[PDB]
Amino acid sequence: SPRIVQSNDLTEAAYSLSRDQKRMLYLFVDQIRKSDGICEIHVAKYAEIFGLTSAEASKDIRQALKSFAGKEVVFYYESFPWFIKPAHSPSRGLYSVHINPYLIPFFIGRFTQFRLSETKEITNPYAMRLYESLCQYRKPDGSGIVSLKIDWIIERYQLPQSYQRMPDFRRRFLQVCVNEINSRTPMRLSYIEKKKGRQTTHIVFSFRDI
DNA sequence: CCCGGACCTGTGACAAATTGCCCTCAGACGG
DNA sequence: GCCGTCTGAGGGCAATTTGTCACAGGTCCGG
Ligand SMILES: [Mg+2]
Ligand SMILES: [Mg+2]
Ligand SMILES: [Mg+2]
Repeated sequence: SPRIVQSNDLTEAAYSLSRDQKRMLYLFVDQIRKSDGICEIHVAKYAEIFGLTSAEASKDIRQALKSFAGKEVVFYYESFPWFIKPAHSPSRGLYSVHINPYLIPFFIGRFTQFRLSETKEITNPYAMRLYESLCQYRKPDGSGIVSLKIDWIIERYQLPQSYQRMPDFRRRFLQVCVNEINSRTPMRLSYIEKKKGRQTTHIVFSFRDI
């Protein structure tokens, strides 16, 4: 199945994308890498890849596509837009998109890689952002360990403002995404909290391969 | 002493958003 | 050349998930 690879600069970039948008982003990165920035997505291919009907596939592409407008990417800083021209459909079931050519060197560079089947059942986009970052530290055999800072998680992933209250951080982001990964990917994940005084400052993730 | 106050935790409520589903009907193709 | 079938571009839904905040209940500090 398709092997996604990406610069660590992208894994650790600041952005806010939906699941549907991240799914499309994986194929653009695949298309570009197998080579101006103009990519294409076929409705019938997307539906087969992610096990959707053609109808719901069409709905997912169209709304994702119109929600890219105004979205920006930050590399730690420097900010760029994803698209420099609106999308358009020359043929029925076919969309043409114009990716910002200045993003190309950030896609292909110190790199991250995973097969698309590892993530295609994840639902929560924050859970995607997390499985990508853990992969950045994975070993050939399949294990790894990493300490991520809470302020850095909140910015890079662009968690919503109320998750600056730690019990909400735990309840609606950390626990759910650890469960999805354990339930929807071939990885088995655990964690522990690092504290300093009364404040919890980092999260230490351990994982192995099933 | 014990207070009011500034931290921290977890849970119950509700609002806002997203999920996979359902229905309609016209376009492109081929037999 | 007409029509039958597969597509996909639209319109919606109720059931769940995600985002937000009041309130109960722990600690330590300092005047
Ligand atoms: Mg959808
Ligand atoms: Mg009680
Ligand atoms: Mg009290």
